[PDB]
Amino acid sequence: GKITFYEDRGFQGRHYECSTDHSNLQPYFSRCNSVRVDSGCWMLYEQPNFTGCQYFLRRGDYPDYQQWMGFSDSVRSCRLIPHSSSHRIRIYEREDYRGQMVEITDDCPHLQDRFHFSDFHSFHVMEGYWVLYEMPNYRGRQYLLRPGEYRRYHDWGAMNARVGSLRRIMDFY
Repeated sequence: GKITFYEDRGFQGRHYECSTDHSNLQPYFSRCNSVRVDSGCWMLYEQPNFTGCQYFLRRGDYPDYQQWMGFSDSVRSCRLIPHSSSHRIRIYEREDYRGQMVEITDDCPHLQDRFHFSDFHSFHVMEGYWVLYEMPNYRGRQYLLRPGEYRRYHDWGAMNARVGSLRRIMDFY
């Protein structure tokens, strides 16, 4: 997989070509205003060691940080997300998996409208990587969900319990 980050918008300035996970990109550029995803699915992180804001990037050219819904021009770590052949997630109503629950294998642009209940506080990712969004239609803050368990919002890096949409990381093309 390959990605290149540029310090200036419109693919200008100092840049860095990258093919792997990086817990700290500060040594190669101090800001990111544009990116070129040649191949792969990447999760950009605002701070080192995969913390702060998260941004999902699929192959394409991103002229401005706003094209990847960035809150700023900060990108300090990154993950090359693995290809998954299937996707399955269990959504619980209460934290710690308590309460009502639904199971899904498709994308959900609007969670609280689609199911028989509208409080979602814990997740159990069975297969695949997903992007949880704060607002319907894949808008707002983003949180990478990898296979595994998330009992409270604190587990998926969220500073808050807001969720409105969900999508399977798959591929752009």
